[PDB]
Amino acid sequence: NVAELKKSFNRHLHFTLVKDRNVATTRDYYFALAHTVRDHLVGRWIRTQQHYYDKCPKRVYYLSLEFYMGRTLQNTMINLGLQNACDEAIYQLGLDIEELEEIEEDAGLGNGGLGRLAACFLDSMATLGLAAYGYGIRYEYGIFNQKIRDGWQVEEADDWLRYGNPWEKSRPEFMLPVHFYGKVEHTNTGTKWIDTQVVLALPYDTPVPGYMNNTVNTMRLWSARAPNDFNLRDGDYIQAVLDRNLAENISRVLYPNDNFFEGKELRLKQEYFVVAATLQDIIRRFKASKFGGTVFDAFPDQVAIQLNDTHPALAIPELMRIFVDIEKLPWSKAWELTQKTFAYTNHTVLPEALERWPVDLVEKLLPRHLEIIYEINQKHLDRIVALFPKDVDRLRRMSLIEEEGSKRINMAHLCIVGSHAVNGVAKIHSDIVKTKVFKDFSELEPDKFQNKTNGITPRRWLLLCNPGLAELIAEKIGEDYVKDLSQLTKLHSFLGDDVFLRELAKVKQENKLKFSQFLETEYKVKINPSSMFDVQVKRIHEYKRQLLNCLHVITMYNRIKKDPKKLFVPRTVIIGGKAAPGYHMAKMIIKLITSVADVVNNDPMVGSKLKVIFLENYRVSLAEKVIPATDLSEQISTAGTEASGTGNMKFMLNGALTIGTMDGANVEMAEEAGEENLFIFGMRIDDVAALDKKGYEAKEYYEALPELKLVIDQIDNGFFSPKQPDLFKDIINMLFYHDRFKVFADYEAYVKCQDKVSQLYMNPKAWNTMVLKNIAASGKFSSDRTIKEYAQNIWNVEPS
Amino acid sequence: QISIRGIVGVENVAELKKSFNRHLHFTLVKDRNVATTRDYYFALAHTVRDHLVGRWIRTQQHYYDKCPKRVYYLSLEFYMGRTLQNTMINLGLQNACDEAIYQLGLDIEELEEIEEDAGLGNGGLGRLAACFLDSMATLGLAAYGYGIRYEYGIFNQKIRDGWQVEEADDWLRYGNPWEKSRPEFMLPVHFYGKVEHTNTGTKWIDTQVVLALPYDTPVPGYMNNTVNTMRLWSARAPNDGDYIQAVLDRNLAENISRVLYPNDNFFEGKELRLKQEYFVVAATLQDIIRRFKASKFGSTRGAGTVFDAFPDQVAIQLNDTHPALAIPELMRIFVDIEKLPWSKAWELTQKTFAYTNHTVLPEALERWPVDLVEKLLPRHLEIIYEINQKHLDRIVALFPKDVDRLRRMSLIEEEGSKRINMAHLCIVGSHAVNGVAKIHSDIVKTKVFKDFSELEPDKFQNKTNGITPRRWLLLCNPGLAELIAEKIGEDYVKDLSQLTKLHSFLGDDVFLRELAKVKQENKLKFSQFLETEYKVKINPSSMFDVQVKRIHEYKRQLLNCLHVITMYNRIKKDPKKLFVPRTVIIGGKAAPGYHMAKMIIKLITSVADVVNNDPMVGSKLKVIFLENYRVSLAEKVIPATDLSEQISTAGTEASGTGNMKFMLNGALTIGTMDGANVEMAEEAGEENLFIFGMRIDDVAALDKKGYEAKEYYEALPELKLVIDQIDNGFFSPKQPDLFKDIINMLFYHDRFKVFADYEAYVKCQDKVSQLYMNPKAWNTMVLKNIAASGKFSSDRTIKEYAQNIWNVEPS
Ligand SMILES: Cc1cccc(Cl)c1NC(=O)Nc1cc2ccccc2cc1C(=O)N[C@H](C(=O)O)c1ccccc1
Ligand SMILES: Cc1cccc(Cl)c1NC(=O)Nc1cc2ccccc2cc1C(=O)N[C@H](C(=O)O)c1ccccc1
Ligand SMILES: *Cc1c(COP(=O)(O)O)cnc(C)c1O
Ligand SMILES: *Cc1c(COP(=O)(O)O)cnc(C)c1O
Ligand SMILES: CC(=O)N[C@@H]1O[C@H](CO)[C@@H](O)[C@H](O)[C@H]1O
Ligand SMILES: CC(=O)N[C@@H]1O[C@H](CO)[C@@H](O)[C@H](O)[C@H]1O
Ligand SMILES: Cn1c(=O)c2c(ncn2C)n(C)c1=O
Ligand SMILES: Cn1c(=O)c2c(ncn2C)n(C)c1=O
Repeated sequence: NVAELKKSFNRHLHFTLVKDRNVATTRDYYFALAHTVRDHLVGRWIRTQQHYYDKCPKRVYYLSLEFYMGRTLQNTMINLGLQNACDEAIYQLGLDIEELEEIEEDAGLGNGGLGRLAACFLDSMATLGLAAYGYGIRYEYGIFNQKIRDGWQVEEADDWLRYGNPWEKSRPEFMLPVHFYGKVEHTNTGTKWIDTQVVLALPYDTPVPGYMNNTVNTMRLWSARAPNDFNLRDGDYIQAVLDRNLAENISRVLYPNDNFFEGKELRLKQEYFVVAATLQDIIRRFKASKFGGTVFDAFPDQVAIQLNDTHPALAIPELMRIFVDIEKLPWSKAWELTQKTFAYTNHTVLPEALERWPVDLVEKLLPRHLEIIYEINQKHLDRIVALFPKDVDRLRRMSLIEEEGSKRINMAHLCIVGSHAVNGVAKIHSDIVKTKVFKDFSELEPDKFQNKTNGITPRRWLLLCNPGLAELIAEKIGEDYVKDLSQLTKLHSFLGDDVFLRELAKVKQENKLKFSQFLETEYKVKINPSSMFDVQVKRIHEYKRQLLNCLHVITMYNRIKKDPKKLFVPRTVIIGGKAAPGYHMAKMIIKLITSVADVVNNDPMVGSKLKVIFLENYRVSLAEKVIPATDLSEQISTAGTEASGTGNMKFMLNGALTIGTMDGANVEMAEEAGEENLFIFGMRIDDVAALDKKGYEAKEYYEALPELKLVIDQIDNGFFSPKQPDLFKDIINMLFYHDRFKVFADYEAYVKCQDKVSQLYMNPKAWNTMVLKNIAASGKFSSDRTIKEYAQNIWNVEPS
Repeated sequence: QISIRGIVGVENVAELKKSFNRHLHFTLVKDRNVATTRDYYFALAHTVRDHLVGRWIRTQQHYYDKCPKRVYYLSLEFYMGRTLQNTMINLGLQNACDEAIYQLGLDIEELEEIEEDAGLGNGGLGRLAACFLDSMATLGLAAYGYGIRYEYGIFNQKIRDGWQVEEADDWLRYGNPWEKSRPEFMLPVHFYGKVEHTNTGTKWIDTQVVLALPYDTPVPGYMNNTVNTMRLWSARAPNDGDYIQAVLDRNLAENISRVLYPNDNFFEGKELRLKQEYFVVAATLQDIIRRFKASKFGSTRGAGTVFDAFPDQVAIQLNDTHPALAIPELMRIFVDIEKLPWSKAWELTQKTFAYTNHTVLPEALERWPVDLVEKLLPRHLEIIYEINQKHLDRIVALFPKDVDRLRRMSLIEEEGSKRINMAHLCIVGSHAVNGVAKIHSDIVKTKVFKDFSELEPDKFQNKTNGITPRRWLLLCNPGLAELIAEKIGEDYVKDLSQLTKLHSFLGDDVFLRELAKVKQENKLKFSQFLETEYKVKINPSSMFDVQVKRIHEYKRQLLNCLHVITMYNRIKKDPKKLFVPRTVIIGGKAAPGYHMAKMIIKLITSVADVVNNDPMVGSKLKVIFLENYRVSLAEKVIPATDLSEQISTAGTEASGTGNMKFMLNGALTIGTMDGANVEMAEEAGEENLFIFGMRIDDVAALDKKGYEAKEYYEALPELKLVIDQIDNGFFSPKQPDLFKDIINMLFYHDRFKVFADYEAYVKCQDKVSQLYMNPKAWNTMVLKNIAASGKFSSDRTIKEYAQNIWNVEPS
């Protein structure tokens, strides 16, 4: 097999890259290897499509505006069982596979957790043999490349397709028209949506290999193209051709907002674009099937469509439009079938994230969908009036339309009424969703609302990113854990095995040494090998409280400066993440962190006790490097704000201990591992509510806590910005008068908890014993467990 | 060519079938149960490209190892057409691929018809570049084509309510299996900014950057081991406000390579066009210099790289003035970047460049406003001014008392808005200037650039155009190619002058019938196409009378239309009188902004409607406006043609190349003594062409006298009738005034003297009809045309450029 891989590599270099080795580039070698690897899954890819056609399993369609896929080469090698043989083949060719792997651009087609969940799910669904396709947009530009210039974030275009993508296949044959604008006529042959502008949707297919099985599923991503046909309704010829750019702009760039709604028309076009192309494709495949007594009675027995957040909410009225206006089904039948087809996953309760589209905007762009939405709402409110004749406010609360001045469509409400199942993403969150946020809806339909706790794939997030740990675990308990991560509980038998604990520590140490080389190469800071790696990587947000971590960094710095001879447990503090470009406070927080880092790293009285890195361009491939090197994972969102989290799970699986609040899935991590094996601190959700009731006065904490006062005064008075002493005035103002996330209220408990972490870190046996308990309890957080639950309780499909 | 018989030939076919199936599977990722005809086309295309990779690599190695002098053909246009069949033929793989595809149960014609034209040109100029690439590869020259990878080539033409409409030519929609992107050779191109004159010298600063990403297409020689390269540049925004809008605004940089300017023989001074011209020049020159420095002739001294040997290792041909900015750009690189003394840099520049002039029509001449150039390319304006100053200083020295000569010879047109005469820039910056046919090159030398050729009497040359006999005989007319080979062997393909051996069959009635049979087969096949696309019943015994070329006043499709109406009126006047039946086909694109050309199309379609539907005419006369004329369609209609219409006003068509294609493929020519028509008459004998009308001196005499169109209208009853019908609404009854603009032009503003050639043209046409009634005489004349067409091989043309301009040797 090694010999044939080398032969295949050389054939691709020659015929595919059209290069003699004398003038080949590193990129050429990457592409030759990529093609060699892709070739190994084509047979199963084709045979999987045949199998689904032949056997007609119910299909699952995961519809998302985001797929945060990272790099594909190593993941594909691992899932096909080819990694070791490819490593050896490339070595024999006089190359280094790790160098080739670094050439590949991330498919950064998402913002954070939501998009990464979609990615993990694809992997899990393929590994479980489900007839599942991911449907999304092939953005020409993904999440921006982040650079730091003078300590500030600057954005560069993520031109990930510049040199091509060997992991996609365009299928222009399957191109479909999407309509916009136009007008509606209610004719005696049905409602017609006419005089529209057309944009074509060209699909690109990327293979999704199951881990060591026969399944290769598909991620189909749509790209926007201008139509070619002359219309009699049709100026400068050259400008007309250039203006084709306007249609093509629909798939140009991912909106870089994490947990934040921006009601831009282009974003609405993206949402409808993906929905319209996807539903047409699904219906085409259904009609071509052996199920293709009218045509669509079997549709929800053959089709499940999962809505990833409310971003593809328009799928609901689009399916109704197709059923009623095109296929001529009665409204009642169409609506029955629609509800049985769709399920909706809610990912946040933060109000700034909620999608509320102005009715005037929807009327202009999608007049027929607005009609359909108004009719869904009418039939919905008619029911509520029937059940609660007197409750006028309940009608207001439950309407899909918010009438308060500027009328807006509540897309979450649309998703709830149009779906048979609604789930949150962690127990704490799903409860809030059910019993608070959508109380009025769950009361009327109790069985609709569910929980499906998030998860992560142990292929990318253990086998790939941490082969040392994966190997060590395999050596002790075999490799069944890869496909059933609950098998990690067997590691509990090795508590008290001191040789094993040393082996476990050595794996972490090797990871840290490797990541330290990266850090020294990229940042030219000298890393203390014996320091605790204290890491907070996630999107920059007020709710995630990178700011709270920064206060702790400054607290540590001041303690060292005040007592230089005192025992200090050394740390490398790493904070990274992107800020949404329009998010002013997040950008200020990045500048604060880089400003602190500059002072701390260059103070000769501090030296190797404490180094601070703002980790630039945080993304999936970089997550894979830092996570395995981490000792302490920071998961410190205000209680009630992080729906689940998944970075938390990645760190747990990779041998880090967690400092965190009782928020999102942190709560379930504590349940699985034991609360005493996490560093839990701070206000619980009820404590936060009590402070809201009483009223939050940040000044009181600043006055009462001397260490906080010095930290805040330093920030406020130019200690970290001597050339611009008032630089951080907006942060200070926010902290004292507009802090929705109560940073000062958790500061004391946070610092005391951090003190306990440092104490435990001085005791390697105790530390590593606690680590083992975390790894051994991490099995619940496999996305294979998550997908099995969706399959059984939402989609009604069986792993195969 | 590769055998399909015996042990080895069976294996050749077997390997091709295996490769096809491998590509369908691994490349297209399709089970045959779901494969489309397009999938099969791509699987074959990939297979065929695989078969030239070895030679392509070994060609590059050979040029590196032996360092022959390289020829770089720099053009804004490469009108390449389809590549699959051309490549199969040149590699000797057509028979084997045909057999493989047949054994797979597929129709290779259907697969071939899937391919989009690479329509990256407007007409003759762009197609000449394409023929040249084929010939340069066939002759083993170390030659690359350099151009722009337009996302959209020449628009697709449709006819709606009788008018041209344009659709975007989205030729890359399904991908291009021929090209290979080369990311690592990306180069920056600079725009705007300003010039700083400092202690360290002149710097061009504060510029905007656009990246140029090259894509390589293989250019296989006919039956040799050479595969040359066509490198086409694509514009990208650099890597490095509303964030979203900043990302969308990257479209502005990428717009530089978005679309081919669809003007044929017409200058439109648009800023985007100037950007295109600089883009291709800047990326190309950087790439050429990089290759030179990497070569065995690359060496460094105290200043750095010695460029002394540069013009011994590099020739750059400027296809028209479109890449004229190459001259000041090479000077900019030499002087500003490499720090060469101006004098030395200018000497090297002149020895490197040669310029081909393609037209003397004034509306075609590039004259860029200096203010536009100052804005976009401020350093190039400075360099152009300095070239002009030193140029005029020499003229002052030689002709101290001739002030008007300075005005005439300046690169700058000073009157009103100052403009740069790009032709003048090309002449002074080049060591050789050539026109494209004897008559044209003489006008260029002795009239248009008289002041320059007097000063430098050896600079000016002629290189008569040619066409490749691969695409334009072997490929498009296999029936004729086979017949010729049966009679005289297959050595004509590489030495087309061997066609004179066909004179052995003068008076051989068996051969003359064979020639007619080939034409008839072509006509029947093409008639099937016409009846599928058009509501017409084609008379299979009719003469196919064809005028296909871009729509222009100078090319006089309008004159042809007057003859069509004349024929119609004769039939109506005397329905029982004998009439030699014709199918009149006129085709070509109009530039979208060219009002008169668009009116002429509408006239032709309006006439067609009347003629085709008049029951008194019936099968005597049918008229077709052939839509979307382009290279692949030219390959179909040309071999089906009996009479080739080449009727430009004397002095206006620099050469023409359609004329040559028709001659090679067994049509007789009706034409004026213009461009290469004059040379076709020389080769075949003037008595074997239907030559008519004013010659160039007659046109000059009429200009001097003053042209009064109404005199012809009053003197020629048949013309009067035609014009009155057009003017009065006979061809536009629902809109009687529709053709007012055509009538006004013809009477008061006709620079091309349509009425002045009408009488001679119609009389000449009468002679054609008479000959067509005598198949033996007709086909005897055809034989004499085919037999004399050897001069018009572009292999002959390229050998002359090689010897007399580039100083390179066929290998
Ligand atoms: C087939 C082909 C066509 C165009 C360009 C390339 Cl890069 C390729 N591939 C390729 O293999 N090129 C060469 C192979 C060689 C093999 C042995 C010895 C020399 C070789 C040179 C090339 C080659 O194309 N070199 C390019 C060039 O001549 O354009 C060279 C390389 C680096 C900088 C400048 C030019
Ligand atoms: C690997 C792959 C992934 C996605 C799409 C395709 Cl077209 C391919 N290639 C492919 O060969 N697909 C199929 C092969 C089959 C072989 C035997 C029997 C049935 C097969 C079906 C497919 C296939 O993908 N068909 C598509 C589909 O299921 O998406 C089908 C075809 C035409 C209209 C609608 C759907
Ligand atoms: C896992 C992951 C996330 C989500 O992290 P959280 O801490 O749960 O917000 C975001 N970005 C990347 C690149 C990830 O891999
Ligand atoms: C050969 C050719 C031309 C040039 O034709 P002329 O009659 O010489 O102007 C123009 N267009 C196409 C498609 C051609 O093949
Ligand atoms: C709208 C949005 O991006 N929500 C995010 O979704 C992911 C995946 O469910 C959660 O882990 C995270 O807590 C939450 O902030
Ligand atoms: C500017 C331009 O396109 N000129 C054209 O060039 C071709 C190629 O030489 C000639 O055959 C033709 O007569 C001439 O009109
Ligand atoms: C105020 N604000 C923003 O303005 C913002 C954002 N994310 C993106 N943007 C622009 N978030 C989370 C936010 O709170
Ligand atoms: C007047 N005119 C035009 O306007 C024109 C053209 N070709 C393109 N355009 C726009 N020609 C040849 C022309 O003579």
